[PDB]
Formats: sequence, C-alpha cells, structure tokens
Amino acid sequence: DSKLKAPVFTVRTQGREYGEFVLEPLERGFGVTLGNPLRRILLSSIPGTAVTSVYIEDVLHEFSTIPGVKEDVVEIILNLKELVVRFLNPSLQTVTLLLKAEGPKEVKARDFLPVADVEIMNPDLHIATLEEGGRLNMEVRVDRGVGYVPAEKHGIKDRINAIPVDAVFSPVRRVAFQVEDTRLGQRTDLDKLTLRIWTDGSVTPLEALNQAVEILREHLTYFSNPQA
Amino acid sequence: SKLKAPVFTVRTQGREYGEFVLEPLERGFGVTLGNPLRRILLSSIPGTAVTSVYIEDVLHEFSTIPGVKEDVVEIILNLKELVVRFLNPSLQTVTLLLKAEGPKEVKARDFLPVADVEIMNPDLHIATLEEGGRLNMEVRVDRGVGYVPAEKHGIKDRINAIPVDAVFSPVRRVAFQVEDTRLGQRTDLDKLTLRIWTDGSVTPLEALNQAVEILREHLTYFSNPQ
Amino acid sequence: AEPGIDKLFGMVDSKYRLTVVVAKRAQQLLRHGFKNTVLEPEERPKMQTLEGLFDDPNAVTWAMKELLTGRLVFGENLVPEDRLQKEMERLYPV
Amino acid sequence: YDGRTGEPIEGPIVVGQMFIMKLYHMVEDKMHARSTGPYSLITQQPLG
Amino acid sequence: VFANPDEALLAVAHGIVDLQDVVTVRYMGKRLETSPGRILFARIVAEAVEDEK
Amino acid sequence: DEVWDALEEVIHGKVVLLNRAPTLHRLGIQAFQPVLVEGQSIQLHPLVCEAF
Amino acid sequence: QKRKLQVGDKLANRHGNKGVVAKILPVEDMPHLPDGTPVDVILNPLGV
Ligand SMILES: [Mg+2]
Repeated sequence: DSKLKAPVFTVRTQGREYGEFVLEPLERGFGVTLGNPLRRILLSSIPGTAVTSVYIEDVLHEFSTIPGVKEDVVEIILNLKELVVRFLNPSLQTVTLLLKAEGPKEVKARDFLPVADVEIMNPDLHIATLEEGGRLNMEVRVDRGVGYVPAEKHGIKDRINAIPVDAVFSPVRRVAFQVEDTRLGQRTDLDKLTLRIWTDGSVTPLEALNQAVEILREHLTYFSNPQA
Repeated sequence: SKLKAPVFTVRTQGREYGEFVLEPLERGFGVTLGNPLRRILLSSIPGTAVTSVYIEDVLHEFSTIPGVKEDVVEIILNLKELVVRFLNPSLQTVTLLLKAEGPKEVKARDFLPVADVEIMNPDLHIATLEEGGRLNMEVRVDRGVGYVPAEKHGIKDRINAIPVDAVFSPVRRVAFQVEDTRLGQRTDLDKLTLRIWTDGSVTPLEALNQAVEILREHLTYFSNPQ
Repeated sequence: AEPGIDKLFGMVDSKYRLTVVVAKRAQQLLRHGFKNTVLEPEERPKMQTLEGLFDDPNAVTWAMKELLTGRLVFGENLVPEDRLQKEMERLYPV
Repeated sequence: YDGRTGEPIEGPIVVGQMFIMKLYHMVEDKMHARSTGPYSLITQQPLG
Repeated sequence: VFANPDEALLAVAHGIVDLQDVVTVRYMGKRLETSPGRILFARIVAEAVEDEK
Repeated sequence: DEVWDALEEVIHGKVVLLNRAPTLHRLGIQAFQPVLVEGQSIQLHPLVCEAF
Repeated sequence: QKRKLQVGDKLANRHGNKGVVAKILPVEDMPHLPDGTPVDVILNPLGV
C-alpha cells in the first residue's frame, strides 16, 4: 500500500566518539524533515560537562605568570577548556579536580588526582610545562550544564582568587546527515537518512541521539491543550 | 533552570484559516519546530482530489466543447478546486456523474449524490451552458497526499479520459513566523506563530494535530537498531 | 506610522496645526490626570505590563486617539483662554 | 546547506578560508549617553 | 496549468517547478502566462495593502 | 532587575531622534520608537540608510 | 579586560573590505558544508 511500513534502523559506531545511524526507507522529503530538527537539537541542547572555575595557588588573576611555568594563566585556562570529563553518576552535578605537580615535567590531564565516578576522557591533554623549581597546585571545578555560558554570566568562584572560565557544555562536536535515493518495491522517490554524530567521548553518539529525540518528542506535546 | 512549558493559543476563524502561537521557547526552537511541521503539513496530510475526468465528445484536453463557454482546460481547472470528503474510511475511490442541459449554469451541486461522499463546496462553478449544449462527465476522485502531476500518476479509467493534476493536500498554504521574546532577564527566547490555510475539508487545527502526530510517529523509528 | 495618521492629516488645513492640537490636548490630559478624556472605557489606550494591562501613560497617544473619534472641537478664538481653564477646573477638579 | 531549514542553497556558494583582522575601533569605547553633567564656565553649555 | 496561485506555489514546494519557470496560472479570472515567482510577488503586494484589486 | 522593567514603561510610546553627520538634508534627522536591546550599538532600519 | 568579539565590533581583511559585526548566530543556524562543517563568517557579495 501507499502507507510505507516502519523503517529499519541501523547503528554503526566507532568507540565512544563517532556513530552512524541509518533510517530507511522513508517517504520523499522526510530525510530533511527528520534530520535537520535532530541536528539543531544535537548542536545546542545536549547537556554536558565543562570547566567553570579554576584556582591556581599564588595566582590572583588570569593576567599573570607562574614562576617556573612556561605558560601564563591565560594559556593554561585555554588548555583546560579542552578537558573532557565524563561523570559516571547521573546525579553528580559538580566535582573539583586537584592537580599538584613540580618541575621539571610536562603536566598532562592524567596528572589530576582520581575522583570517584569521574573519568578523564583525554589523559594526554597537555596543560602546562614545568621547569625545574616550578610548582603547579591548582583546583579545577567541573560543572554540568547545557549550551555556552560565558564566565561573565555565571561568575562561579569557589574561593576568593578563583578564575571563572567560559563554559561550553555541549558534548557534541559535529553533526551531519546524508539523504540518499533509496527505492522500495515500485516506489523510487524514497529517502534514506544517515545521521553522523561526532562527540568528545563523554557522551556516546547514541546517547546524544536518544536525548535529542526525547527533547523533540517532549516539545511536540506542547501542541496539545490550546488556550482558546 | 529549564524553561517553563510554553502556552499554546489558537486563533481560528471558520474552517479554513487559523493562527497558533507557542511561547516562550528556548532560543532557536521556533525554527526547529516550525520547519518540520510546515513540510509535513504541505506534503503528508491525507486528502482527496480529482485525478481523472471523462467528457463525452471531448478527445483531448486542449479541445473546446461546443455549446459551453468554458473550454476543456477551464473546466478541468474548476474541477481542481472541488473539495470532496469521503465519509467511509473503507471507501478509497469514487466516480462522480454529471449530466446537464443548456443554458443552465452547472454547479458542484449538480453532481449525482454518492453514498458516504460529501461535497464541501456545492456552490462551486463548473461550466456554463447555452441552448443545445451538452455536458456529460465522469470525474474520478481518489485518496492521497501531496501534489501529484497528471503526467506522473497518469490515471485513466476509460479511453479518452483526461488525467488531471491531483491536489491531494487539504492544506492550501502554511506560513510560520518566529519573534524574539523575553521572560525576565532571558532575552534570546523564541515565539512561534504558525498560520495554516485549508480547503475546509479539515480544520487547520485538525491539520496541525495530524502533522504533530506524523512527526511523533517517525521519532519512534529510532527505537530498535538493526 | 502612527495609527490613522492619514485621517489625522486630512482633518486639518495645515499639518502643523495637527501637532498644535495634539500637543495642547495631551497637556490637558496630563494636567487633569486623564479624567477629562472623551474616550469610552473600552477605548482607552493600554500598555502591556508584567502585572497586567494598565492605562497607557503616554498622553500624546491619548490625544491622537481622541482626535480620531471626532468628539473634540478645535479652532481659533473658540473660548477665552482664561475662561477655558476655569471651566475645566470645575468639571474635573485636580 | 541551510542550517535552519536543512535544504540546500539553490545555487553553489563561494566558500573559502579568509584572513580577517579585528580592528581597534570597538563599540565598547564609543557608546556614550548623558542626561546632565558638567557645564562650561562662560557659556554654561554642556561640555563635550 | 494551475487553477490558482496557491496550487502553483504548492508545486514549487514539491519541486515540480522553479519560481523562474513560465507556466499558466488562473489569477483574478484571467489565465495568465507568468512564472510562480511573479505570481508570488503579486500576492506579496496584495497582502501588504490588503486590497487584491 | 526591576529597573529594566520600569524603563520599558518609561519609553512606551516615546520617540528619539537619530542624527548622522553631516546633516546634508532634513532627512538626516529622523524620529524612531526605541526598542531596548542588549548590546552597545544602535540598530538602524535598512530602508532609512539611504536617507541617512 | 579580556574583550571578546561582539555586535558592533569592526572586522576587516587586507583587501579593503571592512564592516561591523551585526549578528552573532548559533552554530546550528550557520550554513554548513555537506560534511557538517559550519562556516564562520558570511560576507555580502554586493560589496565586491
Ligand atoms: Mg567540552
């Protein structure tokens, strides 16, 4: 019949950072109808974790340099904005990571002290270079949220000398969808939709996809009880 | 601090136009919701349309019937405007019979009544006749969605039948608008306004409900991998 | 464009006389606290506030809407300047 | 492709990589408003 | 050959024709020979002034 | 945050004059109804740019 | 103060093309390549 049956779903994944989700066969024009709303939701409305405040001992502001440390605080904070932290506890909202290093060494993201139900997804991230006689004792605060919150908005300081950090909470890095010409039976105008999702690893592409579907699904329930 | 659920208001006039406002929405969600719904409204809402007409003594669509002011093309254009609603879900295709004698003015109400079929606009003008004019017709009305050109489906019942473009969609036109709204110190919020024109067979609210249902049904396809 | 500006411009021989009429009427509305308005309660301008719809505080908006109704009389040498204020005070004490 | 609708732009577009400089003229150093303030000595007009 | 401007612009939505394609449209009782883009422009002006004639 | 709500009431109906130098003709000064916006730059309607 | 780009700031290239940022769009609104890469700046062809 003209009523096209339920499509077959197809999932292909490469670790925790890439995923391909194929949905075919669809009616003509439903590739863009379904793909784009998901892409917009994926790129903006997927909760994640970010560094929101960093405290470095003996440092008052971010416009200073640390003796024995090759980078200044501005460059260190830029490196911290690339840190990927995955909370294994759905109820966990905030965590403070402690780093205590002495030169001569190259301090990576794997130098943070371990925390319960917290995992660093990129231990090889380079934070600072320590020369002999240099010390780096800093506390990094990692929060959970959505979107992009500039440090001027939240202004989170765990203590007096803490430095607020612009937070980019979105775990999704890149989204693209491809519409191919698939044919079922005698109908040759059908669509094949392929969502390609790139994540930082804290949230798998499948988890991000499921959240995006739920966000769209919940928004569709706002058309139920008209106020007139 | 998740945003509160928006308020959905409907401003409907008659059975052919309506405005629906949803606010407040998170930034960018007016386009996220308006575009998918607009595409569904214009292409997926089920409807009925005339897909074929037979006129006695008429050979091709570019001829002219003697005794009738309108040519074949003009009569076909009038049929495209006909709104018919099937009252039986099992009913799939019907044929409407029209026989007229001049010099009357043929209207949609001149069609022979058929059970479980209702002509939404019986005052529609079909053709104008003069003394000695004859109009024998057999219009075939089907069920479908979207816009289908005559050359595509090519539906013909009997020899010398004239395929006609099938305007299945009951939604005539859709236009959605997004405006900036604020909820206190939140200034990047969105306000979605959706305006829907219909032929009257389905109310704009009925069409909007079907569009929202169609999108919801497709979101359940992301359920069982492989 | 101001609502009904085309109609307002057509009620006067000189466009600058409309400004004088509207500006003078707005001051009468302000001076008496909008109690002398010739607008019915269902015609009063409103402004959308967080609490709810309240009367518009802009008197130039009130004057323009009143002029469109046709319940105002304007011209030159209508009544003595001194007598007009005295009579208005009695009717709408402020 | 259009990020809002998902449909392609009807014609191919000249997309490339360009070097763009942020100039010293910023609206932060130029926005200014006043109600009342300093006045001149002789003419008593507002200062500039 | 379209019965009215809405039908012509519905075909544009489905990709049947482009706005720059010359077709036949029945507008205001006249069987015009124009493109949907020009019929769209006429509707734009009619709705802004709220007077089709 | 209630100050901004009160300001939205103060400017209701009022207009402001936008001026660009050099004022070659009288259309170099025009009155607009302000729409309070977040930012530091004035937003100008596209259709009044030729006159200004 | 660490100044980020904002509406009203002036951008220019080496070929005399200058203008002020008038709109900052979210990533999901910008035109993107079929591979999913959004563009960074949109320039009007009418300036050339
Ligand atoms: Mg991140």
